[PDB]
Amino acid sequence: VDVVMAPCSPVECRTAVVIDVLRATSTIVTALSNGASGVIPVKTIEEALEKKKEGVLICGERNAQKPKGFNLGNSPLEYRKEKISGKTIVLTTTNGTQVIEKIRSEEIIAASFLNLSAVVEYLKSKEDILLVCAGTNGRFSLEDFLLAGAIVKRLKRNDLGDGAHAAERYFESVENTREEIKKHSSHAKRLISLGFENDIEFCTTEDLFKTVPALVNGVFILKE
Amino acid sequence: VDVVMAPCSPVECRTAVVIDVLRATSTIVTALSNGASGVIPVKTIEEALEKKKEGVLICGERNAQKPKGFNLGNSPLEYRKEKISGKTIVLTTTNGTQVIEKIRSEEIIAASFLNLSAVVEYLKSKEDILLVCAGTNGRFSLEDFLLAGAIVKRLKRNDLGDGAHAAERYFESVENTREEIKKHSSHAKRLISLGFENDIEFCTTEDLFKTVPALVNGVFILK
Repeated sequence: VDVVMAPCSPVECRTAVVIDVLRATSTIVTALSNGASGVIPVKTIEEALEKKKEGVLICGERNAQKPKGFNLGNSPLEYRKEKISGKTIVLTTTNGTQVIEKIRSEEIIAASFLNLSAVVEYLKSKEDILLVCAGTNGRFSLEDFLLAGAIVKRLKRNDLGDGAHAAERYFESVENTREEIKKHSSHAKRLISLGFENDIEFCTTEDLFKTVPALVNGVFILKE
Repeated sequence: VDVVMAPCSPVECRTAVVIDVLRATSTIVTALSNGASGVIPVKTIEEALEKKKEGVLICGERNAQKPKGFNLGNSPLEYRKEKISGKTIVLTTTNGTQVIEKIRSEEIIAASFLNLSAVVEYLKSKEDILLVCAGTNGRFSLEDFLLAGAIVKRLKRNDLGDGAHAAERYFESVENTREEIKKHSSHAKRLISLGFENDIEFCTTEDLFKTVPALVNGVFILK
């Protein structure tokens, strides 16, 4: 129904969709689609390190790179079945849990281009929807806004909030998602500079998965 | 160079432009353009009332309506020269000071469609520009975003941040500003329902003024 970019105060809705396309929600979707038991978003590197135990992998990034002592970084390509099947993923990224903590909703799901059609189908029967973009370092995230616009366009609703309308209009101006993000996203440029251009291509590849991660008691999981 | 909508933490930049089109910055521009000595942003109604004294007018809104005890509301049409010329305007709006507090910049100006061209001309020689949209009650503000996009398109810089690129593309999709806002801005629709339709038309009128309000040590003035 509406889109918010990096909210500052608690946002209320019935159905919330978390978007951190350049990797975070793409990592969440990829990990769960490849067998991970669950993905637990955590705020700091320190607390992430305190959660080490058998069957658990400490993952994430800061400055887009894997922190010292961690198992995996925040590149979705690292989350292969042979590496994370049956494991619980403790994930801490730059946006920590900033977005999640401000969401006051009955349901919270994770979206990326990777599972876009599944997300759209799930949302068609939902009311009071808020697409919550995490943003980049508290700034506007082009890739998050683009995914939000793609979703809005396909929900075909008529009660669009300012954010949803702006996102849809922006989406309509895009000729090619991949090219658009590589050329105009600041975070995408940072990722490319660090050798992660492959991540941008993977993260913008639509529908490689048909899953819809749900946040249940602080853990993103797959459920019926 | 970039656009931010209702920032949460302090944003640092060399040059900042505050945007609260539906009234706040339109009121600030209108007031100074009509003779006001300055416009002082104030946080609470309690504080605004205390500053009452000869030569000062207490103005602002809460729920878009003029608070009890106040001289003027937040309708730019109220700031006529015959009423405010030479007086200091104490202005408190819903989240006015909260937004200004997030701007870590030595150079802060206010913009509206009312002084669009003057603002663009002012920014021509400016580097590291951040257009700060106030937003409405924590939500995205279409009218602020549209003005930001209009400014970005006029500057034609070779370095746009994510927000500026999105705002520019959005601006390019709009054929008519007044109709776009009346049809798609939740806040504009609320204002219309409260009887402020004239404000929507006035605030989206381009270049009625050629002034550029500057926040100088807590007070918006015309250098």
